[PDB]
Amino acid sequence: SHMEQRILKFLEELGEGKATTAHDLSGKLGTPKKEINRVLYSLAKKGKLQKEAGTPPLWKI
Amino acid sequence: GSHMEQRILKFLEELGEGKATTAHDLSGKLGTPKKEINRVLYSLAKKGKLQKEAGTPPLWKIAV
Amino acid sequence: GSHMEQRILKFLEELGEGKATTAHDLSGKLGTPKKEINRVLYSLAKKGKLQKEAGTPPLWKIAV
Amino acid sequence: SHMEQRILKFLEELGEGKATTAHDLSGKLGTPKKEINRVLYSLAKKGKLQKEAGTPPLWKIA
DNA sequence: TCGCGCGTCGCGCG
DNA sequence: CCGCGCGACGCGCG
Repeated sequence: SHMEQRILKFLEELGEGKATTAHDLSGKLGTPKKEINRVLYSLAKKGKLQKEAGTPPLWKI
Repeated sequence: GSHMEQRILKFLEELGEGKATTAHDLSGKLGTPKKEINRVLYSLAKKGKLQKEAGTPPLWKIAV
Repeated sequence: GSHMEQRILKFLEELGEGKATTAHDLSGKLGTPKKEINRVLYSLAKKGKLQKEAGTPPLWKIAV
Repeated sequence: SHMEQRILKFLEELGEGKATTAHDLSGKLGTPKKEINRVLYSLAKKGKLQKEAGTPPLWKIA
């Protein structure tokens, strides 16, 4: 998918143990946050992304 | 100056030259409430160290 | 807006006294998206016009 | 709500065509101004209070 | 033209 | 124990 790959490549250009927030990616890609989270949690359903607790939640691998 | 000032200053510097960011962003990356960040941000602008461009939210960068 | 506020308040009136209904129910009866239904519900609660009871889903009744 | 009554009764005692400021209500009632305003704008939500422009804004009963 | 109310928001939910 | 309202907000204020 489109958002899926954008979000993946971005994370790789951040680091391995590095994680970011949805809101961050929302402004770093100019796409609505409700949308980022939708694709974030979706990528989780595929084992491509790992979510780590917090408010807001953090996203990596 | 204080701890918060130095912290925010080194942060903005390590972004480039004509780069900017928001209080919200700093609040998250410094693990500090946003009211405090804004307290220091506007204070630094009063010392000519920081420059603020309009917007909602406002953007912040090093003063030229 | 204050249109829905009436459609709902009126629907809640006929519901009797002390009888609470859900947002999902209203969504059907009023042919309105649950989201807009909830927006107005929580808004009215703030206006002290509506009272909300715990549960899943939450129940809604005329306040006081 | 506990505050809403206090503020209302005061604006009732004030007068119909009369308007006071949040900064004043804060002083009379001994309530931090933030709370006064917090309630003021809330009461304006419920159509109980009417706000008319100015710096500071003026407040009266609907 | 100090006006200020302002809290959190975590939300992924189909 | 799907609960979801969620956007307004720019706020720094002594």
